[PDB]
Amino acid sequence: MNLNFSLLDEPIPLRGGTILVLEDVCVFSKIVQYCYQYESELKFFMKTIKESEIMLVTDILGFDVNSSTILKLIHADLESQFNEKPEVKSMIDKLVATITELIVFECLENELDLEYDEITILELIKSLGVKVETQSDTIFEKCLEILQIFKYLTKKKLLIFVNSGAFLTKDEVASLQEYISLTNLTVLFLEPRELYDFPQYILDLITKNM
Amino acid sequence: TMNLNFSLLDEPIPLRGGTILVLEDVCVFSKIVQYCYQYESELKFFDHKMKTIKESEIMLVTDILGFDVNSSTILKLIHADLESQFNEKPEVKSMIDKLVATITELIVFECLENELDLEYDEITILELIKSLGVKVETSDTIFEKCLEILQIFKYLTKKKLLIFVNSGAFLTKDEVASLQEYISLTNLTVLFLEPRELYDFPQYILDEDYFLITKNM
Amino acid sequence: MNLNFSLLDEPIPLRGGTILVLEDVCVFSKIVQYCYQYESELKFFMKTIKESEIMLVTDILGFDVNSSTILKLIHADLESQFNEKPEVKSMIDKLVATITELIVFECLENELDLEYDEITILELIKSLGVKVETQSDTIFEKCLEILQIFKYLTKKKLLIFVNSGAFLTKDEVASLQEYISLTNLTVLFLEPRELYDFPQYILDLITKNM
Amino acid sequence: TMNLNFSLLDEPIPLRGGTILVLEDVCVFSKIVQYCYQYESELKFFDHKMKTIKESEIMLVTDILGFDVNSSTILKLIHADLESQFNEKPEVKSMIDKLVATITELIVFECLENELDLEYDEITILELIKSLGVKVETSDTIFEKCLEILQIFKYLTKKKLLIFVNSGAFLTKDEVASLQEYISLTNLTVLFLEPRELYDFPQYILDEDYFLITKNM
Ligand SMILES: [Ca+2]
Ligand SMILES: [Ca+2]
Ligand SMILES: [Ca+2]
Ligand SMILES: [Ca+2]
Ligand SMILES: [Ca+2]
Ligand SMILES: [Ca+2]
Repeated sequence: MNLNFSLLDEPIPLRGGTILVLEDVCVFSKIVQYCYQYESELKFFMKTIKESEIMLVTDILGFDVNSSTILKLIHADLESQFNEKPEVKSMIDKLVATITELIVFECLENELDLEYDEITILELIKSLGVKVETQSDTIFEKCLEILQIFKYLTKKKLLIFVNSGAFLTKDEVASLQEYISLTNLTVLFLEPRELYDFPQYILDLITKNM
Repeated sequence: TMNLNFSLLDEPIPLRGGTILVLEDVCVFSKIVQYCYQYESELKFFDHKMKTIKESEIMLVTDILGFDVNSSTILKLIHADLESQFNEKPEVKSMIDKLVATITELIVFECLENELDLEYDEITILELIKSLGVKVETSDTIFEKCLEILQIFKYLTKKKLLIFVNSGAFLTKDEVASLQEYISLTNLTVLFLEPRELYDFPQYILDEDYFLITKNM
Repeated sequence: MNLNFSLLDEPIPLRGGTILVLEDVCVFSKIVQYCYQYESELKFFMKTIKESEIMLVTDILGFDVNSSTILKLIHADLESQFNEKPEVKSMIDKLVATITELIVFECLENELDLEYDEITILELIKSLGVKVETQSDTIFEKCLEILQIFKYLTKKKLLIFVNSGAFLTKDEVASLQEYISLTNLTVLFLEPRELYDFPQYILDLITKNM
Repeated sequence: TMNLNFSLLDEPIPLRGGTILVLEDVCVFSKIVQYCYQYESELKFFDHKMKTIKESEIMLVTDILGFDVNSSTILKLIHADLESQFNEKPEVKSMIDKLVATITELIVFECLENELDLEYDEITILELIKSLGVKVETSDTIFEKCLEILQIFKYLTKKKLLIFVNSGAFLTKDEVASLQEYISLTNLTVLFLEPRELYDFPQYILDEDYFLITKNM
C-alpha cells in the first residue's frame, strides 16, 4: 500500500516494515498530526484506507493490548490451539464432564429442582482470566506485544509507530522488522532522525541503505 | 407463633402455619394490603419473642406469574450455596481441585505455546458453577407457580413470612388444600390475604369494625 | 377492538372500559394465564394486537410508572405545557439567560479557557427530578396513575387489569371507568366475580346491567 | 526544589522549573522512561522537604495529541470549582438562589396543572453548570497542544510534576523557548525527558555510566 500527500513527488510505498524519516521538525510535526487526525490532507491507499483500518501508536507503554475485542480474539485463538490436539482436547472434555458430574450431583442434592447447560473450553479460558501481561514490560517487549495483537485485528490494515526508534536498540529494531515480515504485517515507523542503518526513506526525498 | 398487629386491631391476629385472613370490607382489605406494600409503619409483624419481622424477611406476592424464581438475587444465593456444599465434602473438594489444576495446566500450556506473553489468575468453583449455567427449573398454571413460589420461600431461610394477596380467586378448593398441605409438611408460615371467604377451610374473618372471628374450625 | 378464544361463541367487543367476569375459578385462572403469556390461544384484534401493544397489570402498587420511557414522555409533556404560555415561557428564557450569564462570568473568571452551550427548559425539568409520586399511594390512586401514564404510551393499545375490582369501592370503579372514557382509552378488567352493578360480561356468556 | 533519584545515579538530578534531561544512551533513556511509567519502585521523585511525590501527583505525557483536556476527571474538578466560586460570592449565590426558586415554582406550577400526582427534588448549581455544558476550549498543532497541557497542568493543583517524554522531536527551537517561558511565568515544574540534546538550551546530560553534566549554562 501507499502514503501520499501533496508535497511528495511520488507516493511512498508501504511494503512490510517501512521506516520513514522526517528530518525537518516542522514536517515531522505536521505529518504526525495528519496521521493522528486522519479521516484529510494525507492519503493511504488503490482503494483508500479507511480511518478505522489504521492503528496509531504514540504511547507504547500506555497502549491497551488487553481490550475486550483483543481478549476475545486471543481466547478464541487458544481454543483453536486445542483443535489441533484431539487427544488432549478429548481429555479436557473428560475432565470437564467429571467436574460437571460432581456439580450436577450437588444440584440433585440441593433441595431446589435445578437445571444446567454445559461448561465449555472457552468458558474455562475466560474464567482463568487470560490476558497479555504488560505490568513489567520494557518498551521493546511492549512493541512486540502490540505487533502480536495487531495480527489478530483482521480489520486493521496499517499500524503506525510514532517516534519510537528513540527507545529501541539496533538489535531491537532488527527484531521488530523481522517479526513484521514473518507475520506479513504492514507497519510504518515515523521517525524524526535516521534510525541506525536500516533501509529507510528520508524527506529533507531519498532512500538510504537499500 | 407469629403475630400481625396494628392500631385498629382489637387483638393481634396470630399467624401459625398457613393462615387465611378474610378482610370482608373492601376498605379494610385495601387498607391492609396497601399497608403490607408500605411495610417498613402502621402495621406490625413480629415473632413469638416479640422480635419484629423486617421488610427483608417478608416476601410479598400479588403477581404470581411475574414472580421471578431465577432472579439474580436468588441465583447468587444458590451458586454460593452449591459452592458451600463442596466446602463440606473435603474429599469431593479435593477432587475438584485436582481436576481444575489439571485443566489449568493444560490451558496454560497453550498460553506458553502462544506468541504472546500471557498471564492469568485461577478458575474457581463459583466460576465453574456459573459457567455450567445452574438455575431453578421452570410450571404452566398459577396453582403450579404458587407451589414453586412456596418451594423458593422455603429455600430462602432469611425470608420468614410469605404473604399471598388476593390469590384465592385463582385456586380451586383442592388446590388451596394442596397448598396448605405443602405448607404443613414443610413448616412454612404463609398469610393468604383474601377479600372474601375461601371455600370452607378454617380461617379468620375480620369485619368492618376490626372485630375478629374464626370460621370452620 | 376484540377478545376471542375458541370456547367463546362470539368475540367479546372491547370498547372503552370493559368489565369481563369469569365466574369459574378454572377459567379465570386459564384466561389470566393466556393474557400473561400472550404472543397463543387467546386473540385480541381486524389486525391482531401485537404483544408489545398490551400492558398487563396484576400487582398495582408494584407496577413502575416511573420508567425512563414514561418520565421522558412526562417531561416532554411539561415542556409542551409552556408552549401554550408564551408570556411565562419567555420569562423563564429570561431567567435562564440571567443564570447563564452569571455562570458564564464565573467561566471567564476561571483561569481556564472555558466554553459552553445553553441551558434548556427540558434540562431544568430533568434536573428538578420530576416523577410520579407513588410512595403513599392507595390502590385506587395508583390505578389512576397507571391509566394516566398509559395514555402517554401511544404504542400501547390495550391495558388489562387483573383481579383488581376486589380493591376498589363502587365509587372508585365508577371514577376509573369515567376517566377511561374521558381519555379515550381501551381497558379490560378481568374479574373472578361480578363487580358491583356496572355493565359487564359474564362467562359461566351473558351481559348484565346494560 | 524537586529531586529525581534512583539506584544507579551518582547524585540526585534537581528538578527546578523547566528541566531538560538528556539521557544519551538508548538503554538509559528507555530504562528511565519505562521506570516513569512504572512509578509507584526503582526511581524516586521527592520535593525539598524530602516528601515523596506520589503517582497521583505526577502527570506523565508521551501522546500529546491524545491527552484529553476534557476528561471526566477534569470536568468534574472544573464544575466543582465553578460551584465553589459561587459559594464565595454570597451576593451572587443569593441571586442564583432567587432565580432557581422562581424557575422551580414556574415548573412545579405546570406539575400541579398536570393530571399526574408529580413530585420532584431541587435544581442545584452543579446541575445548572453541567446542563450548560461547560468544558475546556479546544489547537491545531502539537506545540499548541503542549501549551494547553501546561495550562491544564497548572490548573490541577494536586499535580505537582509534569513529565514530557520524547517531545523535543516535535518542537522548533522557538517553541521550546515559548514552552519554558510559560513554565517560568507560571512557576511550573516540568521534566522534559529527551534521547539527545535539545538545541542549545541549558540542560543536564546523563551518560552511559549515569554521570551527570550540565550544558549551555
Ligand atoms: Ca455454559
Ligand atoms: Ca509482557
Ligand atoms: Ca478466575
Ligand atoms: Ca445544554
Ligand atoms: Ca401518588
Ligand atoms: Ca436535582
